[PDB]
Amino acid sequence: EIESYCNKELGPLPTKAPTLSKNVLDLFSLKGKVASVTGSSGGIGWAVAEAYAQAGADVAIWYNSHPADEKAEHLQKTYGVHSKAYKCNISDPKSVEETISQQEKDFGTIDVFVANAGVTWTQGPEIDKIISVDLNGVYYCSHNIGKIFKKNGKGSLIITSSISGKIVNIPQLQAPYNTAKAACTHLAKSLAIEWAPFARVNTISPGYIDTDITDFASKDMKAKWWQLTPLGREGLTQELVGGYLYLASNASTFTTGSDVVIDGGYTCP
Amino acid sequence: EIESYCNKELGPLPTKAPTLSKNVLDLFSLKGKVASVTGSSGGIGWAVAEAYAQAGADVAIWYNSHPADEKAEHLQKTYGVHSKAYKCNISDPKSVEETISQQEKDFGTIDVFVANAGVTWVDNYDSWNKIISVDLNGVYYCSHNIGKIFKKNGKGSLIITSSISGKIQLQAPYNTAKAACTHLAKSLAIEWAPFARVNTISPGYIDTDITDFASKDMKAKWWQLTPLGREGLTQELVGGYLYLASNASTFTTGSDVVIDGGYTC
Amino acid sequence: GEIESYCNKELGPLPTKAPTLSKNVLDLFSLKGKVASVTGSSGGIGWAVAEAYAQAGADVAIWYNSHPADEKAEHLQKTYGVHSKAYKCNISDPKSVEETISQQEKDFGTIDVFVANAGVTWTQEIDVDNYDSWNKIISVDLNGVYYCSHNIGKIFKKNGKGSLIITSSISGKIVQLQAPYNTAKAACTHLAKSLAIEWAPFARVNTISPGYIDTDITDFASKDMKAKWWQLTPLGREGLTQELVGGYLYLASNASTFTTGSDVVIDGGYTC
Amino acid sequence: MGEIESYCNKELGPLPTKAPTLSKNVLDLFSLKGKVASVTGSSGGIGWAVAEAYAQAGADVAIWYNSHPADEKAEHLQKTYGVHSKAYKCNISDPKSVEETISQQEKDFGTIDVFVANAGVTWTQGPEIDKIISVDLNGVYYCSHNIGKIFKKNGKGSLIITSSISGKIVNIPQLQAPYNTAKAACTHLAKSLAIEWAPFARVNTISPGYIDTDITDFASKDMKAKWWQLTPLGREGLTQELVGGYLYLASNASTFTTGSDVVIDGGYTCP
Repeated sequence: EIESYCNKELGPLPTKAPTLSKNVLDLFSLKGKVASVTGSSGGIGWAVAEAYAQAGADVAIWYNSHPADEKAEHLQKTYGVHSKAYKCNISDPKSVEETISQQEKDFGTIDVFVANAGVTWTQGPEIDKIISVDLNGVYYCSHNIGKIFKKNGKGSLIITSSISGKIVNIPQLQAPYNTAKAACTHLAKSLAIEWAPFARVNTISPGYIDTDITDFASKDMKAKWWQLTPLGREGLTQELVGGYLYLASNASTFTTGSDVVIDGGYTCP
Repeated sequence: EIESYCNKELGPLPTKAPTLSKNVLDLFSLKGKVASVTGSSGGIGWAVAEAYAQAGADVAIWYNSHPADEKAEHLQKTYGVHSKAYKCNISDPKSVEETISQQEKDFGTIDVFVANAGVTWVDNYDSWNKIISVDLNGVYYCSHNIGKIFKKNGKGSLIITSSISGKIQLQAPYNTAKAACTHLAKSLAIEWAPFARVNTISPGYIDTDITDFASKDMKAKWWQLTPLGREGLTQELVGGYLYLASNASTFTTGSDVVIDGGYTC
Repeated sequence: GEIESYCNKELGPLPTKAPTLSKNVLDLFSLKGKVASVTGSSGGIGWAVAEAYAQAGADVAIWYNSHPADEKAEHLQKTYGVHSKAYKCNISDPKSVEETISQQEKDFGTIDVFVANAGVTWTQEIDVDNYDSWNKIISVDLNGVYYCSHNIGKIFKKNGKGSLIITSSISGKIVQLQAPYNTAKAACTHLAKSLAIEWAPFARVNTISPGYIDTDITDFASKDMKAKWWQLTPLGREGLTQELVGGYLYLASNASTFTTGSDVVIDGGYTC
Repeated sequence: MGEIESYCNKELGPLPTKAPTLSKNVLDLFSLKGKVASVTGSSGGIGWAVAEAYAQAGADVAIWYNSHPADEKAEHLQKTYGVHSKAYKCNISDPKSVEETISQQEKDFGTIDVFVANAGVTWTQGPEIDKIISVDLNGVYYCSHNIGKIFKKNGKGSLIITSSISGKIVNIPQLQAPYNTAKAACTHLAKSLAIEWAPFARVNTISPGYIDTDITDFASKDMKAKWWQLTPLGREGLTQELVGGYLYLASNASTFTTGSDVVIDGGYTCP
């Protein structure tokens, strides 16, 4: 019998291909599935939550600062899906554990997880560049969600990352260049292999998107972006939402360990 | 007035964001759009061809020695879209120029193009030349003609499929042509940015026509190296092609979507 | 063999033998006793390397297509005291590549160093259409490099020795027709990494990547084009061929016996 | 047209800058006669081999040590090669020790023409261990900062920073991770220095692969066997296979070479 070089828990090989719909549009359906989206009281995370609701999923919403029950109640009126909001401090392991357990018990499972790590940046008494992904909350999130995925034998986990050309740090790897994307890719490629018997794991790397994350900058700094972006502009949040659905749905049942770049072309070797 | 640093045909910056439906599913619709898809008498090409038709697009399929007007008939009857199969020689640029010219006349426009030269289907000097002509020049020939239609319409999406032949001594030509294709696709994305997105699809070991020959002792060596523990199916590439072709991906260009079951990308 | 290799099981039982090298750093750069073949050495970069290897003490087979060059080889023989001969070849002709490289093996006995300069030589006149330019450029700058390597690899493998240098081109940073040029360069860089693996029991393979050099391949450029080159280069100027020559000696010689699959960039900081 | 100002560093003046004047004989390009080299970490493995190469190539040589006295190595260079050599005790982590050491080196030798920054290496020991090394870039930064002042005043210089290859897991203390982080930080220093020092000095990194030395006199046979297995050339390299590129970058063989990474890893870095 043929045994994996990557993970002997896959069993005798080959693992056997899923049964997909004959129709490509059905592949993108999240009807019947439960998504848990962090950072979904604004910016990317909200945009993704609403798309997932449009695709038929029940959506768990994460807030902390400003309550998001009206966003949850809006997903129900508008789309007739189940949605509840959860107050959680994403960097507290005990509440990330508490909150996932609460969502599983409330929805019955979690099929799709989007880890949107919260973002800071300094401000003293004074300003005139460097933003920070809280990778630790990603870690706590994936540790918890992985357990559920194993027990159910199915799961998609998307980690929001970044492009190399954006100076994005993690709190324990501060530098004047991007350190966060190597850290996310590592965390992603590692889980992809570990979780291979039961889940796919992937990253979305947005570029410069007109949203609460870069909407600290001035029109003069934003101008430096448009000049370097081959498409000549910033992205809209509605231009990431399709990729977050590609990765979460049965459209990507062979896609794991990957990074889909949505940056208007900014990467470019 | 903020001029661009990648390409100046963008004009005064920022370029405008396109109008997008506010619902996700509508973004993947090809209704009202026309796709042309090489190597679509079988394998990945045909899978992509059927998928685009299901998404609501008219589809022009391509073929070599294996006539496929019946495969066009099938799309037309099944999905209520216009379809026509074209015989072509991707290695000769005049046929590529002719075929794409035809397709624009018969269909009105081309909104979507998929070059599948690398995933379609005895002296080593001649072997090198043939692969390069097909897998590299064929891709470039298609590029030049479809860029005119894209440039003269202000809209377009181009997909280039990275070969997997060369994962299956004889590998150097296939992988060199793949390399050159990856570069050309990035250069085109910069150049067509005022009017077209350009991306590549990179499949892993797909169970389809181009892997039919491989020994079971061969295929077994793939299964243990790819983390998902198997080969892919054509029905697992199809969604990636819909994403790139459609309005779901209007802000993504110059990117490579890898679909390989984890074979460290 | 007990410890086998993942990259080339043709390496035999690991570790492979450490090479045996002079105790003096300066002796590592000597090409006495070895034979080098430099294509496109009628003039330009090809000539400068061809002459510098000769000062370094190596027999030099030089290449030409248009302007004959027996007079240049004689100059190498006359000035430096090394065997030198000039050969004619359409680098795009696989058949001509084979015989040309076969001939030099015969006249010289071996080839220790090879420098594929197709990307910096003007043999790649009025172009019919854009498809013709493309096919021309791919034929010289990619397929031509390939034919060379296939033939020198037989002799490299036969002899258990070899340094192959592929020169990355400069055209495409100039003045479009930049797409075939850069596309052919990209394919060469991948080719060179492939060869680095598969020839590892017997030879090294490396690329040299020059920036803007003041030489025959830029001898047409406007002052308007060249000024922007100066403006974006950290050193603030163009290069001289005498600033390329030391890196080619580095790769060709025993100075770099542990460097393969690498890219030596000589561009005044242009890429950052 | 008129005067043309650079878009990198405007201290270059109206472009183009004048090319240096070079010997027409390639073998003269690699000579260091008339030049002074200062090589840190040179009581040790790579450092010593580079120091000695530079002496063979004709250079006076300032060698650096902290724990193991190196007065005998300086004397060995003078006697063997006929060249001025002196040894300096300096803790490369003390920014003040570095400043005085390079000032003292300027006096004794008159100038410094070539500098090689070798960060000290550490690994982790403990009861539960029988794979990550880290290098202290601070010392590289202090040395880079002070040698720049000499290079600027004199209008010439060559600085080489020893870096690492991505496939070897090398950290710096402020960037711990399960993958190489020190190469990116070295490429970043070398790239910013090459731009800022453009009017007067060249700046490059050398990234060695797996070398048979004393930074790696701490690895079992079974670890080394896995490095052999993934290196195209099939072995560890020798320091004498490094010393070439260190001379290439130091000498006038590379006057057009700044901002670059010279990888000497027997092919270990590959797509």
